Amino acid sequence: ITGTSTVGVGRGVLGDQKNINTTYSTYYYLQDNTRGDGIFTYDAKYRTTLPGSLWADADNQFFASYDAPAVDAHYYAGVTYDYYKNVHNRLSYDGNNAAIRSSVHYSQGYNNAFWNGSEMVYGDGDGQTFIPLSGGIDVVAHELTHAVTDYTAGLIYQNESGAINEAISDIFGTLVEFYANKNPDWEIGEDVYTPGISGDSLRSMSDPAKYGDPDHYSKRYTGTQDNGGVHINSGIINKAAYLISQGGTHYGVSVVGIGRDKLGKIFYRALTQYLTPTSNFSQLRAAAVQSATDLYGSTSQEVASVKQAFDAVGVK
Ligand SMILES: [Ca+2]
Ligand SMILES: [Ca+2]
Ligand SMILES: [Ca+2]
Ligand SMILES: [Ca+2]
Ligand SMILES: [Zn+2]
Repeated sequence: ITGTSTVGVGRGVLGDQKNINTTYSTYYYLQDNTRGDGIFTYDAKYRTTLPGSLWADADNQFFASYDAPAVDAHYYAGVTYDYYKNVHNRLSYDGNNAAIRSSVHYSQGYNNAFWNGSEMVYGDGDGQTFIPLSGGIDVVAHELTHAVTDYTAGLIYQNESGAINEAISDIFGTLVEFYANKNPDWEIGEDVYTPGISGDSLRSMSDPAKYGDPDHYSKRYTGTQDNGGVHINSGIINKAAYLISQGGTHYGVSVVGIGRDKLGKIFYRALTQYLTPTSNFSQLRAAAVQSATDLYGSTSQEVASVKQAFDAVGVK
């Protein structure tokens, strides 16, 4: 839309009030012109036709309950853009400030959110298993990191490469959540998952076995469901990432943590420099060891911790 940049205010899914970048042109639209080629949020109006209508509002105040999911989708896309720009020097997901588009209110009672190859799509949840999925900043950054991966390594979505694909989205989703310092933790989707049960989440990176996911390579799922375990086997990489960052002793292997910031720099470098569409876990380990070597030297503690972590989850 062509018009004047301005700032509106509203409430997100969790009831918190925030300012959002809007555009004025007769109506106020959810169009943020301050980042790259723009961040645009659309109303899919409970249908599955995409993208829907660019979100238009008469007075620039978004406090209706129908507005909530749009406010957070729009706002957390901006935060994820900022993270990648300020921390990794990457401008949008293609690296050239591509516009970021999201539709909310997709379908009815839809207990998911996803990057479809061209834009973000968020269901509102059935209200029991989930509440509107854009209320979770780690969900938003997880799915937007699939667009980064698609433009760089290109990890195919099945078997070990898909498991790496998923782990990379959980890692940067978590790092964005720490960057915005929004009650950060190492769990995924806890702000929007089961509104009636406190303390749980979809997955855990610090202890994947809590929800039944493998935390060691000898426990990996080898059948065919979930495209060969892409959501299940990512627990092995998630546990490795958690140990590189935070340290700990895992199946008797001790790892000295080197922190979140170094974890993000090693994995971002591995992702954009060394991973390919068919990389498998062993090649991820080699990419992460080469990245840490590039940045910190082959005899650094950083390199030694990347090795211990992968040894602890059984990946050689
Ligand atoms: Ca309004
Ligand atoms: Ca959290
Ligand atoms: Ca989280
Ligand atoms: Ca819950
Ligand atoms: Zn994913």
